[PDB]
Amino acid sequence: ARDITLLECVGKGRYGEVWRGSWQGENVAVKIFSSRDEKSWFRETELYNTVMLRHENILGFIASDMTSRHSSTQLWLITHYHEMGSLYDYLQLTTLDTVSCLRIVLSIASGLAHLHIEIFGKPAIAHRDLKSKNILVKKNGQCCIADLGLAVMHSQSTNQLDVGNNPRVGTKRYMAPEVLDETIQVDCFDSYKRVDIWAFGLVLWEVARRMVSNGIVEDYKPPFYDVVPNDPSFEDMRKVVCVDQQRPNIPNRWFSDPTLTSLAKLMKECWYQNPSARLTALRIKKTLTKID
Amino acid sequence: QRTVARDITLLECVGKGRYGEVWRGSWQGENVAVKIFSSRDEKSWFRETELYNTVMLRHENILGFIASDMTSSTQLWLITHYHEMGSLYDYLQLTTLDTVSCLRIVLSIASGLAHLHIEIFGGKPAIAHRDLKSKNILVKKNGQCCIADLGLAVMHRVGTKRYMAPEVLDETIQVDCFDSYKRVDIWAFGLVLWEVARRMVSNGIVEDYKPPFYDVVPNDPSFEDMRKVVCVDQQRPNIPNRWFSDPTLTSLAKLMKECWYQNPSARLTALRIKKTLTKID
Ligand SMILES: COc1cc(-c2cncc(-c3ccc(C4CCN(C)CC4)cc3)c2C)cc(OC)c1OC
Ligand SMILES: COc1cc(-c2cncc(-c3ccc(C4CCN(C)CC4)cc3)c2C)cc(OC)c1OC
Ligand SMILES: COc1cc(-c2cncc(-c3ccc(C4CCN(C)CC4)cc3)c2C)cc(OC)c1OC
Ligand SMILES: COc1cc(-c2cncc(-c3ccc(C4CCN(C)CC4)cc3)c2C)cc(OC)c1OC
Repeated sequence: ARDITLLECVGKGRYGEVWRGSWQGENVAVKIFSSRDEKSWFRETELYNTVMLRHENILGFIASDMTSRHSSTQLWLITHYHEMGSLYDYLQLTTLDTVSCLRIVLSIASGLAHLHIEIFGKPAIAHRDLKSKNILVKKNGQCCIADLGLAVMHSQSTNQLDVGNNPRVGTKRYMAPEVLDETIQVDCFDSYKRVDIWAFGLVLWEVARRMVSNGIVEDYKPPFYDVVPNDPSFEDMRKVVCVDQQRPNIPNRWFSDPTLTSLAKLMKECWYQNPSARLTALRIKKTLTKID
Repeated sequence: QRTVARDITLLECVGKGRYGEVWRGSWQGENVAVKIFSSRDEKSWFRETELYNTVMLRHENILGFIASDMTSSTQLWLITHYHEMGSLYDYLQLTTLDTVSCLRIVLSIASGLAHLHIEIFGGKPAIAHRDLKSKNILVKKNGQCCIADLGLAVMHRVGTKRYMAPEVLDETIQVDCFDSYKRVDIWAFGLVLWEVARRMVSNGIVEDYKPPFYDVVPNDPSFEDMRKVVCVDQQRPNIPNRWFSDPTLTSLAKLMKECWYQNPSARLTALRIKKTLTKID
């Protein structure tokens, strides 16, 4: 049974479209890529061939297809479906308690450490476009990371670095200083893990804002909402992050709450301009496991 | 908002080997060919899929792409048009040719190969096949052939040893020059032309089907077996006396010799082979 019914569009953008569909009686998500993003479809397909990629905090693969008749080509990725949508969607109109906030951020840290750490199997993987729209919320209150179209793979065992062929760059708002100033060391796998850590810090900030303490919570805002235009350019982001050395502000009410005080410390250790100074995904996971 | 019928019935296995399996299958009442990749040959699915993701080749003498499917182990399928007559290798075992059929076969292969080789601007990158042989050519009902298997193809697993050019066997191939890969294909084309020409009847005479170098290497030749024949002794396939009574086989012997020069830069181009074949008969 291979047949799929497309039922409703849950997303349309430059990337193409995502549909909720039905397959063997279950909801599935069906991404139809834009022709402009053909290199992402192939990269994501290479990533999902990985033996041991499957993980509770990585979006589960079902199938990938490239189909063509005559001069047109369709590119399909079929995954498990998450009715609750993306973390971006979820944070807009939900506040969190301590337990739910830590469950979300530990789950993301768990998925990211799973990507970053080689299994001797699965190569080490850097995501390169981590952000709240590329994280889905599951009914158990954990998240899963999505969109492996820009991912970098590395094997320490065979000294192989696979940066792939994709002129796509990460989401501008979430780019690390070394991406925005284009000094990043492109032939160095660790460089790409460190870009993920920067973006993780920004996602931590977005989530923490939505955790209630002492009857106070912040409204949902995207990173750098206060310092860049609504639809920021590459240069707008370079200005604030690299020229102005800006980082998201920590609300002072966080310092009254031990959990938010711990998270503020953890997101600052993701935001060093010096990429070597940033925490590892494993260290972040261990720290969040210790926090209550 | 719409049904996507992806179910492909696998009806009969038409090929099994180190590559995996090929099946005749059915989609929506329509025959398709389904190549199911072995783990051994997984990189061939990725290379061909990357090529078709870059350029959707469409040509009467190139096997028609339908789909690349990956299903979670991982199953990798390549789906193409189905040619019920099977491969040129299969076809030549039993079938003899007349002048018209022989020329139609070899001009159709040259047409496909020139299409791969040529860069078109606005179009397609230049493509070298890197495993051209009679098992990678399918026969169509209209008497033309199509070139199959772009799993080793390069745009601008090793080739089948029996068909490797001398510069591949002696490792002198100029790997920095894309033209080097075009010249390796032309060598293999000349061996295919010899295989076909042997089956063309003239004056009541035909040769039995044999693969290239059948009389000078073992059934399953080593790399070294091939290097000694092709590079050290500089042997070439035998041209039988009987061909020189037949004007078509006389022209085809000249053509195949111009594909087999030791110096890769002396070999004819696919475009010049086409021009030569349009002036025979
Ligand atoms: C993969 O292969 C096969 C596919 C199909 C098939 C099935 N549904 C829809 C389509 C289709 C419709 C419309 C467009 C275009 C039309 C113009 N513009 C508006 C952009 C969109 C593209 C595609 C096709 C091509 C049929 C086949 O055989 C009959 C195939 O071959 C086995
Ligand atoms: C990020 O990337 C991928 C995501 C998905 C995916 C999987 N489950 C659920 C969804 C979803 C459902 C529903 C909403 C709602 C949100 C609020 N409002 C009601 C509008 C709609 C949002 C999101 C998506 C988008 C599939 C993908 O590929 C098949 C993705 O690409 C890898
Ligand atoms: C995912 O997988 C397989 C799919 C198919 C297949 C089956 N029905 C219809 C289609 C179809 C084609 C094209 C459109 C177009 C229409 C307009 N345009 C602007 C957007 C999209 C829609 C639908 C396809 C591609 C066949 C398969 O096997 C032969 C598949 O598996 C490999
Ligand atoms: C070379 O490579 C590929 C070839 C094909 C392919 C396409 N049409 C038809 C065939 C075929 C059908 C039938 C027979 C035989 C069966 C027994 N009978 C006694 C004579 C006839 C042989 C061959 C094949 C093998 C598909 C591929 O991929 C999907 C290939 O790989 C790219």
